[PDB]
This record gives sequence, C-alpha cells and structure tokens, in this order.
Amino acid sequence: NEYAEQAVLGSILTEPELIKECPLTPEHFSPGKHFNIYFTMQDLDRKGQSVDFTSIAARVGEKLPQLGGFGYLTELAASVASTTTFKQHCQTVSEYFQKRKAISIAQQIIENVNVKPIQEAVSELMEIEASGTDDDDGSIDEALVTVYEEIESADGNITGVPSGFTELDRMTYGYKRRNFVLIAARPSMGKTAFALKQAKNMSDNDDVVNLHSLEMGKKENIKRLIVTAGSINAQKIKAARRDFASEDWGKLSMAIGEISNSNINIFDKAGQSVNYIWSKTRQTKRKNPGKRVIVMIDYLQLLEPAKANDSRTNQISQISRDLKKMARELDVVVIALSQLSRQVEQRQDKRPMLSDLRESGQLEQDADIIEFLYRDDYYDKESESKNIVEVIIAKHRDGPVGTVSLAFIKEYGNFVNLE
Amino acid sequence: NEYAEQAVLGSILTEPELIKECPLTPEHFSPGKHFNIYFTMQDLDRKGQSVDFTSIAARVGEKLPQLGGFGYLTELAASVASTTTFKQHCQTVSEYFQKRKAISIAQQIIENVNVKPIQEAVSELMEIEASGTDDDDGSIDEALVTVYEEIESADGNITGVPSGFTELDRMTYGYKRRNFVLIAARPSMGKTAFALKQAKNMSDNDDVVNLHSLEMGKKENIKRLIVTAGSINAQKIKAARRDFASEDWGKLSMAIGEISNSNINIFDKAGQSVNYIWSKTRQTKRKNPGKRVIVMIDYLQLLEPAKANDSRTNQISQISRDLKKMARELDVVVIALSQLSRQVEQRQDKRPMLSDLRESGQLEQDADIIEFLYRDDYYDKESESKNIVEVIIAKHRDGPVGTVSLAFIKEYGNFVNLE
Amino acid sequence: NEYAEQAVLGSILTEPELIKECPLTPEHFSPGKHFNIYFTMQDLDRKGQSVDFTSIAARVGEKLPQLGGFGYLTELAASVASTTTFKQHCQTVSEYFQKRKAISIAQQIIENVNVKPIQEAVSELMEIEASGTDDDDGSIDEALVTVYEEIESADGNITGVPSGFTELDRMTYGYKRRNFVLIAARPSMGKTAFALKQAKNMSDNDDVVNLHSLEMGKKENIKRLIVTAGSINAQKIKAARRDFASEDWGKLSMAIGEISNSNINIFDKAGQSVNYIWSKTRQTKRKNPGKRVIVMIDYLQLLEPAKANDSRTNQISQISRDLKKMARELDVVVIALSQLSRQVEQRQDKRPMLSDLRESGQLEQDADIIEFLYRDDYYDKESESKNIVEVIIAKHRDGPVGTVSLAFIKEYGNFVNLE
Amino acid sequence: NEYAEQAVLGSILTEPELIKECPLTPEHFSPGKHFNIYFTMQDLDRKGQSVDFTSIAARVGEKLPQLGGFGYLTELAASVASTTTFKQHCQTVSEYFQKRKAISIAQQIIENVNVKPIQEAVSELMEIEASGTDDDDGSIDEALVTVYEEIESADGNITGVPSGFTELDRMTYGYKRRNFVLIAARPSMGKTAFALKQAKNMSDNDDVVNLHSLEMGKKENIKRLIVTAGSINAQKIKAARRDFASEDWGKLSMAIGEISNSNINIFDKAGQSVNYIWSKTRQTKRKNPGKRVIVMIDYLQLLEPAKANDSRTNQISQISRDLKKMARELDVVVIALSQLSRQVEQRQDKRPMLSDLRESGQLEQDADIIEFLYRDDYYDKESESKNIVEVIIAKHRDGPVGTVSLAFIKEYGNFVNLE
Amino acid sequence: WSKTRQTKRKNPGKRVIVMIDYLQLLEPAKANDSRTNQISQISRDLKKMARELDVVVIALSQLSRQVEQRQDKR
Amino acid sequence: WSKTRQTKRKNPGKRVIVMIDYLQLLEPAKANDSRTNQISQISRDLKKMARELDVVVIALSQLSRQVEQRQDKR
Repeated sequence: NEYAEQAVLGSILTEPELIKECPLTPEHFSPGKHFNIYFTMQDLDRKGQSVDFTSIAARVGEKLPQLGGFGYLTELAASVASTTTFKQHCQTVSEYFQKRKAISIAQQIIENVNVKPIQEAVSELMEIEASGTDDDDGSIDEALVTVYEEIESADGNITGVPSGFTELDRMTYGYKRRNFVLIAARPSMGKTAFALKQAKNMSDNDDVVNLHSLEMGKKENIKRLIVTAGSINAQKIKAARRDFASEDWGKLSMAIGEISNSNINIFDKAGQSVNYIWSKTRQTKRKNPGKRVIVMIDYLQLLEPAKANDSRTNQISQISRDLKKMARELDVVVIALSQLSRQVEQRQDKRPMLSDLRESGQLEQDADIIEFLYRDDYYDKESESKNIVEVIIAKHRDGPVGTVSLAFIKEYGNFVNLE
Repeated sequence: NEYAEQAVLGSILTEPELIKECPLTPEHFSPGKHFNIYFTMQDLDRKGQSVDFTSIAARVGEKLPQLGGFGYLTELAASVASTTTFKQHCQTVSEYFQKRKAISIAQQIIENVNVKPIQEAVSELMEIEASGTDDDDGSIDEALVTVYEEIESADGNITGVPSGFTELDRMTYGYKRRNFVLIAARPSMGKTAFALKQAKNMSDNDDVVNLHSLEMGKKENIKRLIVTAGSINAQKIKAARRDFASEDWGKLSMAIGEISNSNINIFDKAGQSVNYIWSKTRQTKRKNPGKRVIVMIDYLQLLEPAKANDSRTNQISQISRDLKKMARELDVVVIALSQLSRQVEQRQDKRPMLSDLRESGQLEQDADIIEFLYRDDYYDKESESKNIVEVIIAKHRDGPVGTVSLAFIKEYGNFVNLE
Repeated sequence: NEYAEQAVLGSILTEPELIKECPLTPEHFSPGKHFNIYFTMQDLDRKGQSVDFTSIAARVGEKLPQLGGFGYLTELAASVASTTTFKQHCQTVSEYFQKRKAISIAQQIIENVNVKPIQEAVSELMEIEASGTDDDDGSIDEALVTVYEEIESADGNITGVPSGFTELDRMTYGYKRRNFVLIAARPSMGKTAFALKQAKNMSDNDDVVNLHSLEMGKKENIKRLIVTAGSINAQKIKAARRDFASEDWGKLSMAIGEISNSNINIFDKAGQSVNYIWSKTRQTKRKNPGKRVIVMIDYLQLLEPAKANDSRTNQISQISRDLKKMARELDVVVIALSQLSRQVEQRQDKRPMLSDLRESGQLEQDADIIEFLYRDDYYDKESESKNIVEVIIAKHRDGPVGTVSLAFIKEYGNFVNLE
Repeated sequence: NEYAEQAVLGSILTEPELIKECPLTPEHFSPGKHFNIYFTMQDLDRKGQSVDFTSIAARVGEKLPQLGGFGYLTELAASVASTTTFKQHCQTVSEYFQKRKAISIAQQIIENVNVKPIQEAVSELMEIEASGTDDDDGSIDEALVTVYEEIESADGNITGVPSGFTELDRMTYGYKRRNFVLIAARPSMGKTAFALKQAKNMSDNDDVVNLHSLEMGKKENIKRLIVTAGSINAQKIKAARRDFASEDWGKLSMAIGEISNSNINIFDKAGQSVNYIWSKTRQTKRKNPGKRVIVMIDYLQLLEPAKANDSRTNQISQISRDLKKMARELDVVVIALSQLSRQVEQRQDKRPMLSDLRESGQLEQDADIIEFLYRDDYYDKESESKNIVEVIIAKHRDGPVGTVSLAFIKEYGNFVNLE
Repeated sequence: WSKTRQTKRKNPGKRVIVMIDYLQLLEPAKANDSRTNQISQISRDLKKMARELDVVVIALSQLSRQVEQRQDKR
Repeated sequence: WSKTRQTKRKNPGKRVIVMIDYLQLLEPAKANDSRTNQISQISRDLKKMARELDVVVIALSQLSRQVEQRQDKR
C-alpha cells in the first residue's frame, strides 16, 4: 500500500516529532524511495537530531535523487491534509507489514521443509507468533508522566460541568469532556425531572445543554422547566391556572424569563439516529465557540439504530458504542437517560444494580458514570425516607462509587441538596 | 442527478467530517463509482475512522480503479468550489433518492396486485411513508416561543378527553391525543365495566368512542351500557324483566335513548389486527371531522398479531409498539384493556404493579398511562372498603402517579365519584 | 371482470332493492353498457323510485340502445341463477375496482413526480387509503332495535337447545342454532360422559344429536348411554352382569329401550374431515324436517385436517374456522369436545383458562361458548367438593360467564343438578 | 377416465353443494381443464363461498380460458342428466385415483430400492395402506344389538388380558385388544420388574408376550424371570449360588422349567424401530393362531424414531402415534414402559401425574391406560408403607382411575396382591 | 489469554500472575446464553488458562446481595 | 477414546478402567451448542466408549449447588 504509506512519510516530514509516536523500520516501506525516505529519516533520529526536508536533503547531498529528489519530499508533505489520520495510516502501513512477512514466513516453511519436518513446524511457529506484536496493550509509562499534569499539581472547585448537587460534584468534580454518563432507572422515579434539573443547573454555570427528547415534545420539556424553575405547583398551571392561582404570576413571569434566558436547546424529531444527534452537536458547538456542550438524551432505547435489520441486543450496542465515540471525538459531555429491566420489581431490594441493564451488553462497558435513580416511597407507602430520591453511582471510571441522597419535590419536579 | 452528486461526494472528500452532517446510503448515488465512492466512504466512518483520499485508496488497495481510480477522487475534491452549498446539494441528492423509490414503489404495486389487491395498497402504503423522512427543523426555540399563550388559555378545565371521574381528571387533565393508556387488572375487578363507563362519559363530552370488543358481542356491550345508564338492575332485565320488574320501563325507555343518542361505535369482528383497527380509525375520523376520537380495545391479548409464526413475547411487543404509533400518527386517544399475570394472586398484597405485565415487555415502555384496577372485596370477604374499586395509576409520562378510589356498584356496573 | 359484473347488474334487475344492499358507482363497471346500465340504474334510486326494465327503459327512452337495447337487460336478468351470490359477486366487482384505481394511482405517482417529490408521496398516500369504503363497515342502532325486540319477548323458558342442566340453561337459554360451543378439559374429568349426557337430554327434548366419536366405537358410546340412562353400575355389567347382578334387569330392560327410542345417531369412521361431518349433517337434516340438529365431536384434534402437509397450529385453525362455518351456514348447534394443554397440571390452581388452549389459535376466537370441565377430586384426594364437576363457562358471546357446579356420579357416568 | 370425470365436475356446477357431499382433490382429475376446474372450484369453497359458472369465471377472470373457456363449464353442466348418479360417478373417479397412485407407489419402490431395501418395503407399505376404503354411515341398531351380547356373554370374569393383580383387573377387566397402555415411572421403582411380572402372569393365562428389551439383554430378562418365579434370592444366584445356597435348587429346577414352559418371547436387537416391532408382531401372530398377543417395550425412549433428523419432541410423537396404530390395526395389547421427567423429584409430593411425561406431547393423548409406579420407601426412609409400590392409573379411556397398592419384594422382584 | 502468552513470552524464566478486577464484568463467549451459563463459561475457561498456561490466576468477584439480609454478615 | 485403545493395545489380556476427574471439565464436541446438550453429547459418547471398547468407565461428577438449600443434604 503506497497511499497510506505516503501519508505516514509526509505527516512526519510535517511534524518531525511523529517518528517517535509511531515506531517503524524501512522494511515496512516500498523499495527505493519510501524505503530510503525512512532509512535516512530514521537515521537522523538515532543520531539525535530533527527530521525535515532541509535536514534530510542536507544529509544525503549527492544521493538526494534516490529519494525522489527534493521535489518529492515537498509533494509528500503537501499530500497530508491533516496530521490527525497519522495513527490510522501508521497502522495501515503496519498491517501490510505483517501481511508481507506472514507470506515470507509461509513460503518459508515450504522451501525449508524439503530431516523430519517436525522442527520446521516448530521453528516456523515461533516466527509466526513474533508477528503478534500489539499496538495496543498494557505497558509502563506514558501514564506516570501524565499522572502529573495540573491535577496532582494544583486545583480547587469543580473542573468540569457541575451537576448542580453539591454532594454529587464532590465526587465527579464536574462531568468531564469525553465522559459518557448513564442516568438509568425504573419508571416513575424522577428519571426525567432529574435530567431537566441538571439541564438548567448547567445552563446557569454558563454551559450549553442539548436536550434530545424523543419521547416528549418541545413543549412539555419547557412546561416542566418552568414548573421547576419558579417552584410553582405542577397541577395548578396545567388547566386551572387562569382562575385558580394567584400571586404565582410573579413566580411565573420570572420562570418564563429564566428559561428564555438559558442555554437550553431542545430537539424533538421523532426518529433520531446517533448520527443525527452527532450533526446537531457539531452545529451547536460551531455556532457556540469557547463554551462547553452537554448532550442529553431522553431515552437511550428510543434512539434510532443504524442497522434496522439486526438483533435488538446488537442495536443497543451499536448505539452505546457510537454514543461514546461522539463524546470522545467531539469532546462533549454525553448524558443518556435509560431504563432498567422490568425484572427489578420482582426482588426484595428494589435497588438497581449494573446487571439490571437488560438487553444492553456493550452498554455498562462504554459508560463512564452509570447512575441509577431510586425513590423508596414508590415501593413502600410507609418509608422512613419520605420524598427522598437516592442517586446511586454504580460506576465511576475516574472516581469513586457510592449513594447520594436528594430531596424530591413531587409537586415542582425539583431536587434539593442535603448533608 | 450526477452534478449535485459530485458536489456532495467531493465536499466530503474535502471535509471528512461532513459525512455526519448529512446522512445518506450508497443507495442514493449512481451505480458503480459514486456508489462505491460512498459505500467505502461510509464503511470507514462506521469503523470509527476518517474519510479522505489517502484513507479511502488505502482501504480498497486492489479494487481502487472501481472508484474511478485515484485520479477521480482528486477531481471530485477539486470540483467543489466551496463546501457552503453542501446542504443544498445533499438535499438535491436526497430529493432524487425519494423520486427513485417513489417510482420503485409505484411500479411495485402494479406488478404486486397481479390474491385480493387489499394487502397491496397496505404494503405499498407502509413503504411510501418511509419517504416523508426529513423534517428540516433542528433548532431550540421556535415552538418554544409559543408555550406562553396556552398558559393564559388555561381557562378552566380538562384540556383533553375527560375520564368522567372528577378525581382522576384532576391528574391527567383529559387523556391527550397521542397518549396510549393501559387499563390492566385481574379478572372480576370491573376491568370491562370500568371501560364501558369511560366509553359513555366521553360520548357525553361529545367525543367519539370506538369500542373494539374482541371478546364480547356487539350486543352484550350495549346490554351493559343500558344497565349502567338507566341504573336498572343487571339481573332483572336478563330474563325476568317482562314479568318481574315494574316502573323500571321509565329507566329503560330512557337508557335505550341515551345509548342511541351517543357516539359509541362498536366493532366485534372475531380476529382484529392492529392494522384493522387502524383502518377503522381513519374511517371514523374521516366521517367525523373536527371531533376527537378515542379507540378502546377490550383485550390487548385477543388482538391478532402481524407475524403468526413468532414468539408470543414478540407478538405483544409487535402489537404494543404498533398501537402506540397509531395514537401518535393518527392523533387519537388509544385505550387498551389488558390482563395481569396470574402470578398476582400468589402474594400477600394483591395490589398490581408494573412487573405484573407478564409476557409483554415492550409494553410498559410504550404505555403512557398504565392504570391497574383493584377490588379489595374480592380477595377479602371482610374488607373495610366494601364495594370500592381503587384505580391505580402506576405510570404517568406527562403527569404524577397515585391511587384514586371509586365506588363500584356491582349491580348496575356503575362507578361513583368520591372525596 | 365482466362475468361477475353481469351477475351484479342482473340480480339487481331481478331484486330492484339490492342496489341498496351493496353500494357502488358507475365507475366500477366496464365502459358503455355496464356503465350506463348502472348510471341510469343508480339515478333512478337517487330520485327515489324503483329499478326495473320497465322503469330503466322508461327513463332513457331514445338512448336505450346505448344500454345494449332492451334485449340485453332481459338477458342480464336471465343470467342470474340465484340472487344468493350477489354479495360474493358484488365483492368481485369491488375488488377489481380497487385494482383499477391502484394502478391508476400508481402510474399517477410516476407522471406526477417528474417541484420536490414530497407532496407527491403525500397526495398519492391519501388516495391509496381512500380506497376501502365499498361494502359493510361500522355502525350500531340497526341492532339496538333488535336488542329491544328480545327484551319484551323475554318470556322465560329456553329458546334454543337445552343442555339438560337447570343452572346452565339459565345462562344460555339453549345453545342457539349458529353457535359453536367448545367443551374442553384435561383427561379424566368426565369430558366424554358430560357430552354423552347432553346428548340424551337433547334427544329427550325431541332434538337430533349426531355424535361423531372418532376415538371410541359405536358400541362403547351406547354401552355408556345405557349405564347412564338406567343408573346401573358401570362395573357390574361389563363382564360380571350375568351371574353378578339382579333386579337390575329392570333398569336394563328400560335403558336399552330409551336408547333405541332416542334420536341419537353415532358415526365412528376412523378418519373424519370437517367436510365429512358436513355431508352427514345435511343428510341428517334433510331426512329429518322441521327438527333441530346438534352435531357433537368427541375430539377436536382427532378430526382430519384439509391440508395434510401443513403446520399443526394451522390445521386446528383450518378445522376450527370450518367448524364454525358449518354451524352458521347449516344452522345447527355444533358442540366439539377438546383437550387442554398438558401445561395445566404444572400450576397451583388446576382450573383451566382460555390461554390453556395450546396449539389452537383461531380456536378461542371462533368459539361461541367455551366451557371447561374441572373435577377437583382428581388433583386433591381430600377435596371439600367430593364428586363435584364444575362446568366453567369462560366465554359466552351472546351471554354472561361464570362457573356452574354439577354432581358427578363416577359409577353411572351421570350428572346431577344442584341448588 | 374422463366420462365419469365430467359428470362429477358437471353435477357440482349444477348443485354447488355437492362438493361437500363427496371429497376429492384436483389430483383426482385429468391435467389442465378438469384439474383447474376443481382446483379453482375447491378454493372458492375453502374461502367460504359458492361454486357456479358465474362465480368461477368471476374468480379466474384473465385465466378463464385455461378451464376450457366459459363455453366448457356450461357444456359440463349440461352434460349431467340427473345429479343422482353423482355418488356412483364420484366413486368411479375415486377408484381411478387409487389406481393412479397404486402405480406411482409401485414404480416408486423400483426406483427407490436402487441402504438396505428393508425400510423400502416398509415405507412402500405405509403408503399402499392409505388406499383401503370401506364404509358408509351410522345408525345404532347393528351396534346396539352387540352391546347386548356382552351382557348375556358376561359370565363374570376378565374379558381381555389379565394383569395378574386381582385389584387392578377389577378395573380394566383385562387390557383389551386395541389398547395402548403406558407403564411410566422414575428410576428404581420396579418399573422393569413390574413389567416382567405381568409378562409371566399373561403367559400363565395362556397368552403370548413379546418382550422388547432394548436396554437389557435376552439373558438378564430371563435371569430376572427366574429369580421372580422360584422366589429364590436375587443376590444368592448372581455369583454365590454354587457354594452359598442350598435346597434352592428345588426352587431353581422348577423356575427354569416354568420359563421354558412359558410363551415369553424376548427380542434384544440394539436399535428397534416401531416398524421393526411391527414386523415381529405379525410374525408372532401368524405363527400363533387363535391366541392373543401382547407387545411389551422396555423403554419408549430407547426406540428408534423414523426420521433421524427431527426435533426430539416430534420423535416421541412419531413413535407414540405409530405405537397406537399398531395396537389398533394389528389388534394386540401394546404395553410400553416409559420414563418420567427428572422434574418429579423437585416437589414435595413425589407422586407422578400426566404432566410429568416430559418431551412427549402426543403421548398422553394416544395412551389408553397410563399407569405410573410409585415406591414411597425410596424418597422416605421411614415410610408407613414399608415395601409398598402403588400403581397409579392416571388415565383410563374405557374405565375409571385410581390407585392400586401392591407389596413389592425387592429381593425376588415379585409383586403381591392385597386386600 | 492472548495478553498472558504475550507477557509470558516477552518475560522468560519469571512467573506471571493474572488479576481480574471483576469476574462478572468479563465478556462471555456466547452473547445469547443464560447468565448462569456465562459465569460458568468464564469460570471454566479461566481455570483452563491457569492450568494450560501455567500462571497464577486471581479473579476478584462479588457476592450475592443476599448476604446483608442475615444476622452473621460473614 | 484414543488413549484408551492405545493402553488396551499395549496391554493385552488385562482389563482397563477409565477414570475421569470431572465430567464437566471434559471438552465437548460442538463448541457452539447449549450447555445442557454438551453434557448430553459427552454422557452419550462416554457410554458408547465403555460398550464398544469393553472397558469400565468411571466418571466423577458434581451435583447442583441446589443440594445445600434443603434439610436433608443427601
């Protein structure tokens, strides 16, 4: 493969520090040019210098033409649009390298065998396993050095996006940028109102919240954001309002302002693919420079899969995996509401655990902060925890676990701090 | 169209992040080149990578010429002057795609028709609808600027279709238009009479109720509506009536009027598919303009599935999911009576919960207002709640939960309001 | 289709009142004649008159030849053998109409598309659905009046064929004429003896009972009818009898009379198709004028299906559907004994419900009076209900449900009334 | 034959109700016309309609000419003088159908034989039998008059084949001739010894017992028949015997005589198909005229199915159904030992019921006298029923159910009577 | 397994221990299978590895939530 | 099976017994199959061996963990 080969050579001529980020030998590259382009390129690194046109053409002054001339070094560097695909190309060059030797060690056996052909299948076995050199594994460093950084160094207060619950942020220090949190729970636990709360709290810390409600309407989501903001009674407004409530118009003419003075964006298209949300995320991130973006989803299961004709358990995987990628590659907080197996209500302890994520397999694995919601006063009419939702962080990849308690005001869809 | 088709392919080969900002399938593009130019282009994206000449030509190393050779990819990327018209061109391509399938589904009917051409106009219908797919919305505030004018329009009461139980409507404010409510319960709880009550109550609020009794006959449903309307004794009429009851003919010659002066429509075909009900719903909605329509079903389980040879647990899902769509896309209240697992009677608290919806999985998820019925005087001969059914709203999507009590008159199949 | 078209036009020219019983438009008919034969035919009904040769030719006097001349009208009238097929043909005429418009709206899209082809799929959608209203649909009152006709004529004795159990006939008022009742139950519950009882009871009310025993012999069915009629001990006779029982010869020389003086007919051909039973029912009904006929079947599953090479679950459907048709079209009580899923015995409450009808799907739907049998003293050696079979009516289309208890005399295969 | 073929098709087009009065398939009629004339004629009936020229020509609108054109249907209808010879002709067509398939199944063997040609003669035999057709209708008389006989001929004792247990035969009166009894039970209950007991008891009543032991050897079955007959201790003989037991040689030199003086026949081929047993039954019945034959099977599950590649649950059905046929068509008592679900031992009452016949579905249905065995002193070391097997008749088609108790002598494999 | 051979190959002569922070978070072989069979598929496979690869296999696990509904939480 | 023929061949005239320390740890024939069918595949095959090879086959097994939730642990 010459195409990916050029990108590698060029991207290195562009960033004379990438020869280090990806290890190779001229043996990988095509004969002649690409070969000499790296042989001389690698030598200048082992001799402890820099690798650029100027230096390369300065090394082999007389034998410069054997590298395609100078006019080629420049053509290679020009061919590379962006040095972001370097990894992906440095792998395509590596895959084809194993490919080349896999044959060279296969037709090696044939000629070698014909002395019993036993030690052959033995010697030709150890070589084939040497082709099992991983690019992804578990080494020593790279981490220890970055284990440093500002973190260990200095800091106070929340680094990332605050949830709005003092006792929760004292564990996460704000949902990061690449994280993919999961807010799952049984029906009628505040699964939605808990989301619409964090939605505003983030919009108050001057962040952008993209609410993708595939289940509800652009309206009800606001109607809820108001009844939660002004602390007005949920039942009052609905229909009574006009000739039933008074002095609340003060709390109303205030909430109506707050919601319009917020950074809440609501998308309510019926069928939303993970790719759809993706597009609307770039767009919102482009129109809004400098500021962080959070993408909420009101139902992981109501999302539209990529392959219509596929097993359900694979669709949720297709979704989950894709959702994570988005957070990582787009650098935005991805919060996805989910549902828990109906099997939770057939136990003595109605408290959700990870296994309760029914179909979704590749789910719990791609999630960074799985947090279940639990209202005890739903299964028990006589609970010692009257009106208390307990947010259960069952998984934190870069932090600790534990249960956080919040006071749930059923009437305003509001959550209160404790402790 | 090839012209706008080039622009799309090219503008993507220039901005390898645009494949996301506009969803397509190779099916949109011309045969061979443009097709393979996207197929391979799309694949690289699904594998979580980038999409540029270098990467594309790197993928299909031997089969590159089938994409017009490398000399074509560059020509496509040079053809695009600016990636600003991408939206306009990605639409031109999208319009021509529908056009391609509109014909493919038109000349589909023709050949298909030539059994009865009914299932044709049905199968050729569900396909054509999978083409109205591109709401050019995607904003934040647009229908959000209109959520203030219906808070002042909060005149008085009940916005949607009233249940007829003062204490219930003070929670739902009338079953909405897209909702899918579920009236489940054990046998002998009033499951049916409770339905036939709401049936009329709505026909009094001048709404249309489509009662689909798959279990009973068009007669018994009326015979019950009468014994409920006139408050006449249920046992009397049956047979005795003639020479057993007197001065009830006043209550009879009145009820017989009410029922005939009502908007109750009863369908009693033995085997009813969700699609059958669908057809009868459009028809009723067409003949009756301006007025709201409610669709009641006397047995979610007695409905005829779509795929005869399928797992039972998948049939109830096929039904449930379909039933919801109907309510959403046809804009009518869908009320479906259901039955609860026989497993409820092997507990100490005979009070139904969500997990009691046995086979049905995708059920509780597609339901908006799951409401179980419970008569305490059935499991207990000495109950402190003599003749009291308690309607248990276990799930409300746009509202609160809780239990509502009503007085059940076993003899008249009537339900009375309380404090 | 001209053949069916003629039938429709003719049968109308024969029954100038059928134009109402089947709604059409000239559009449905072929061009020229058939078209004008209806357009002028319909016109005459709209102007509130009568449709006959005399009248039609009276209308279009000068333009009569454009209807094929008078000679044609007469020919059409003569073509109709019996106005019985009118429905069937008026449907063939209707089906072809949809097909004509289906193409018309299909080749409509093609020319319409080539503006954005969106409103096309939309306009071409409304039309494709607006192709259903042609035959019988949804209504009400035409039955209300009938629901009332049977109220004042509620004399009080049994209208149809009596079961022979006072407490059962007080629910059914005699199995009607078009009904298809289902006597299902587990093995060793009296499933057969309960049938052979109703068998005689009907032959005593002077009705004819055709007993199709596919499992047993023409003899055992009699041997049982005797041991049940004379109340003689079942074990005595068998082999002992001669030199073991005395003074029973009175009860024997009485029973043998009763059975030969009865209207019981027993068919015991090994393989009986639903069509076989059909033929034997016509024959019996023909030979016996004026009197009602009841057809019993000792095993719904031992019936021979129509399509040998077909899925079992479809065979029981093929049978069930056909069996009902017989009862409807031949106007006879059809009682079929059935068996319940072996799965009943793996529960705590051995009491049968409808779901226990295993394979049979189209079964519970086509049945009018599903009645299960249950002997409690089979599963419990110490039952408070010693020798008590409880007949459980789980489905009554034109009546109520509930459980009826009878005293089962194991020794005589006799059933006794209670309360 | 075409002449009688026309009369049938014609007399039906004349009387559209005769298609029912005589069953046929298009396969009976000549190719092309007559074939299609019935294929489309039959379809219209299955869809619940009529069958006349007008209706048929209406069905196949375009494809009418393939039925000989309209001008042929009429010709057929006109060719029928009187619809009185319909039966006579419907038989002439039928005879010619058997003749057609008799050849097709004859020249079938020829080509088929060309694996051992055994399963050929077998599969070619089952087909040739599906052609024997002799019967009419039914009355009662001719059979009624026979129900007498067995009263006058009822001398008082066992009619059929005696089990050998006084308290069991007082319920069955000897296993009949067409019956298919089932002796199922858990391992270690005497399932086998109970069989080998009835085996001899029948051989003493001068009947023939064919013991098919697929699990054991021809030897062990005898070794058991001896230890049971002479009442010698089972452990003694085994190996000790020679120099361990004395004065038993009297009981031995007597039993060895009994077994050799018995009518017991033992087959022990490893893989036995139901058809294998069939052949060996005819042979034994042919060689032994006038006497009754019983066919025992030591493991219903160890029998070799007919279709190797089929679902297990269908194999036991294939066996069970076949096993019954044999008993019926060969007129011999079929006793088949079986095993019960391992699920029996996970309950409080270890007493077997019908639902415990695991895989086998069409089993309990084809069985006439299912009798489970239960030793209480196996699950309970301290039972009040020391050494007591209880034979549980759970199903009796022509008799009553109930439990019979017998004393089990573990040491001699002997069963003793009680009461 | 693969990452164990690799580590054992790169490091000759020395013993290798394989720790697992959650026996239940391991990905089973057959996705569509009963949960109780998956943990069996894992467990059985995990042992084979230790045996056939000759390395110490330590697997952290979790105990039924049913432990906390007794008097002795042991 | 193979190791049984071999041992029976090298050792003429004498009887052979084949013990197995775990019926469940044996490797099935069809990797992609239901667990309950694998033990059936093994069991059935194990018997055939004893019969056709004419050797005593002793197989150690394990009992359901369900035994310890009863009063009689027998």
